[PDB]
Formats: sequence, C-alpha cells, structure tokens
Amino acid sequence: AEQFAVGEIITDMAAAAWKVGLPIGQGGFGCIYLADMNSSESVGSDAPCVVKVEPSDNGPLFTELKFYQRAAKPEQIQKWIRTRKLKYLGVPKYWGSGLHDKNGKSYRFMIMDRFGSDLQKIYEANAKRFSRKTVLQLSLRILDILEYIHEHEYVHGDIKASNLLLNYKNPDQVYLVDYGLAYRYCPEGVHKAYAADPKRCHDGTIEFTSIDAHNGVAPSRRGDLEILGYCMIQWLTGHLPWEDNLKDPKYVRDSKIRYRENIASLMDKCFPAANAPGEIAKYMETVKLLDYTEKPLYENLRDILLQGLKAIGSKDDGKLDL
Ligand SMILES: Nc1ncc(-c2cc(F)c(O)c(F)c2)cc1-c1cc(F)c(O)c(F)c1
Ligand SMILES: [Cl-]
Ligand SMILES: [Cl-]
Repeated sequence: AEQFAVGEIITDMAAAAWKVGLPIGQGGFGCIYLADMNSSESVGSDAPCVVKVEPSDNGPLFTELKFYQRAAKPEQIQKWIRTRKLKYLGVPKYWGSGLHDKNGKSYRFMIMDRFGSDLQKIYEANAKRFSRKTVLQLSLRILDILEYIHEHEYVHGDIKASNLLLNYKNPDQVYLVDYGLAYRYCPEGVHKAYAADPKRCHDGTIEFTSIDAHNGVAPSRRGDLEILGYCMIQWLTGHLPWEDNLKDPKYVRDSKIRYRENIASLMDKCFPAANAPGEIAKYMETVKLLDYTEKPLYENLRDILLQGLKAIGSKDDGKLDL
C-alpha cells in the first residue's frame, strides 16, 4: 500500500509545508522517503530531510515521536550544545509531524534530518574492525548522546552500529537513531523500580543487550553504558565471546554475568594475550560499580576514554577516521 503520491505536499501540525520524494535506503528503519520544504522544485537525491510514515496505530512511531517532541526540539538541543560546550550533539533533530489519511487508513508522519551511511555498512566494508582511535572517538560522542537522553528521562536500550548514522554532510559526526523502543526510565523524575514493566516487550539486540534486560527488568542508565561496552569490544576485535550461541539467551546472559564478575578474563578472551586496551577494562569496571537507579558520572567515563587517546599518542580532535 503506497502511503504517498510522489511529489505531493503534506502539511504538519504546525502548518509547515513539506514535499515528498522517493524512498531512501534498504528498509531497515521502516517506510521512509526523502523530503524537503515545499517549493516548485521536485525533491532531489540530496534532500536534507526524510519523512517517516507508519499507520497511526503503530506503537513504535508514536513512542519515537514522543521522544523527539520531548527531547529533540532544535532549540533545546542547541541550548545544550552551547551550555555543555559541545561541537555537536548526535541526537537527530525533530522538524515536525502530523496525520495523513490515504485510502481510508490513518497514518502518522514525522520529518527528521536526512543522514548518510550507517556505521554497520562501514564496519563490514572495513573487514569488521574499527581502529582504537575510531572506537574511542565514536564512544566519546555516544557518551554525550547518552548523557543528554538520560538527563531527558530516556534510555535507548539498543545502541549498535546499525543505529549509528553519519551526518550526511560531515562524516566526523555520528548520530544515534531509532527511538521506537526507547524507554522513559524516569518520567517526571521518578525512577522505575527494579522490575519488569508489562508495557515493555523489547529485550534489545541479544549480543549487545544489558544483563538487566536479560534479567527481564526495564532498562536503565547503567544498561545503556554496558551495551556501549559490548559494542566497543565488537568494533575493536570483530567478535564477542557469546556470538556463536545467540539462539540461547540463557547462555548469552550467563556469559555476560561471568565476564562482568571477571573483567580480566573478558580482556584475555577478546584480546591477544597481554594486549588489551586498558581504557576498555577501566570503562567496564566503572560501569560495573553502578547501581540500577544510579546516575552515572559521565565525565569520569569520558576521562577514561580520553586516557586511551593519550596512550595512543592522539587527542580528542573529533576525527572519527572512517
Ligand atoms: N534520516 C535518515 N536518513 C537516511 C537514512 C538511510 C537509511 C538507510 F538504510 C540507507 O541505506 C541510507 F542510505 C540512508 C535513514 C534515516 C533515518 C534516521 C532516523 F533517525 C530514523 O529513525 C530512521 F528510521 C531513518
Ligand atoms: Cl531541556
Ligand atoms: Cl575475523
């Protein structure tokens, strides 16, 4: 069922007018089309926006839209960038949304920034490795993103390379996308209790998800940092220890628990003997110390990663080296 007539003009709830172009990408993030401001011109291949469209009863797009409306208003992000002295913040900007009826069905749409490639494609093209420099630079910016969304009451729960997109015009700026299964862990400053949430079905992506998620409890801040930990190892080494048994969640959980209890054994497993990046172990030890409701010391985690850059003779110059 086609959701749009190509070239049609759609008007959002703020009465801003947009024009719809052709589909973009290999289907990973649902029904998405290139989009631009309304004009006499057709929407081109270099369009600065995309429009996401789903049935109005689609739960994930409603969840995602609420996240973007609450936490990703352009001015709200810019104010944080200024006050925290960032070069940029990799939370996509929300440009508008509305309702669209076609063929007796109701759809919701949302206009967002258009991005370039996802990191998973680039990773695979680099024979499933990123350099230590790249991993550290990615992770510093992901820590900025996680701090910002956690301070706005949300956790992501599904950090991974396929959910990391580059700025279309700047390949040193990485953005975290896909908030359809994001979780509001602290609505109005009240932290969710250590417990399953019946409203949440999602467990994350099995190879990267947190021990909390494996235990059936709602995701919290420590879980997001743990996920990033597993991503860093995957990116550095091409592997995780539990990757041959991902059809058995009990196995995956058991391995993660054992490797949290003995982080030195994780470093021995994942890295060549005596050749483990010390910042990765220190990062994991720091995350291990977090309680379920505890606010992370994000600057301490970034300082740990910055020691890694110093150790390889570099600095945080914002260069992803992709
Ligand atoms: N804004 C975007 N721009 C380009 C792509 C894209 C995807 C591909 F899979 C691909 O191959 C490609 F070239 C481009 C995806 C998004 C996008 C961003 C989000 F934040 C989402 O939540 C989302 F669903 C989609
Ligand atoms: Cl705010
Ligand atoms: Cl390999």
